[PDB]
Amino acid sequence: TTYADFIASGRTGRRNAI
Amino acid sequence: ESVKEFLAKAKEDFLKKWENPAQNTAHLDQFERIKTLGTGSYGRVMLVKHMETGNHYAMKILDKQKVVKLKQIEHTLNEKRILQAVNFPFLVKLEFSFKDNSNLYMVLEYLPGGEMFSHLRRIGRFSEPHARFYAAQIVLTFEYLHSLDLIYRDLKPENLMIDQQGYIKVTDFGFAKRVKGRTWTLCGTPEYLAPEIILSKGYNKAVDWWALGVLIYEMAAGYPPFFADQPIQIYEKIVSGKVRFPSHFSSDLKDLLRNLLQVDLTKRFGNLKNGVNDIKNHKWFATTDWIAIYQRKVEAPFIPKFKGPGDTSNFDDYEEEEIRVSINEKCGKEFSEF
Repeated sequence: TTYADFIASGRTGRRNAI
Repeated sequence: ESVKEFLAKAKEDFLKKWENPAQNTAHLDQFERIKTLGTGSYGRVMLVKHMETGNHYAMKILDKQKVVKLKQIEHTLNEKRILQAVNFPFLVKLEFSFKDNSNLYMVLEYLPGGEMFSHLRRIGRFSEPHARFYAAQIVLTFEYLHSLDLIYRDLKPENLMIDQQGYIKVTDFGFAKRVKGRTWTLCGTPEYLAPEIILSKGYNKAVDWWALGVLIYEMAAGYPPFFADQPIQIYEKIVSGKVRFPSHFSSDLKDLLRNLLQVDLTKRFGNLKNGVNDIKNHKWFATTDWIAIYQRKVEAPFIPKFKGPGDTSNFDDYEEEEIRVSINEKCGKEFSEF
């Protein structure tokens, strides 16, 4: 599922500005 | 009063402050350090207690030398100059600002409810009425900011604080800028960047409307429309011209999102001849009473558990570092107007 893919990704925490 | 009457008075109030900014309105010795609420390359945020009042505040601490290395001098002067000049129910208020030999300080109202980010991740997703309630606040906030020629440039759940009434307040004006023409700075957060920013074009306030599309999608889905493990992979997805919606998204939600997450600037909602009304009058917002939202009369779908004005349970733990103040003034000229 897209949810499972998001949760397994390295970008679920607070995101930094570029 | 009407929207126009309100906005005309809002511009007059903003310009007076924009032209003669408030400076050096407090000192570090008027605050007691409580806990570090956040830390990154852009600086730290510290929970402090103001002794004279007993009020709690979120103190943003910037190291002048680090700001210089990060090429953020003009952006920091923008942030403070804009914050001291604005006044809107859904913006975090700048209570005081000052600087010393080593650091710049911006003392903001503290919302123990924390960031929408933490609640969104834990709960998983917000139902359409819940996401709509927050989205309505952002639409009104951008209508206000854009009327003052301000572009925000960092909309995301991490920058949306939840108050004791369940209403939101936009925080972090690190990339906010007063610009009448187009601008070119590559800034923002990967997941929220409009294609025109990625493609190094001159861009305008339409980037904020694109970011609204990303926010609504993330609130309602529980994950962003374009995600990957690395920023380069995110950019490829954004520019590809393709978006997939969860099957639970309503027909009206998908239609609004196609109009906000629109690559063609001659078609993107918020940008067009009718402006913000293209968004306000969309079928997805048919039940939204724009005035009742502004007047804070709508019952919030969620109120964070209140545990005291200095409670920090909605924030993570961070390494506690010293607030070093050199005996020598650093970057005197660069930050003279702060």
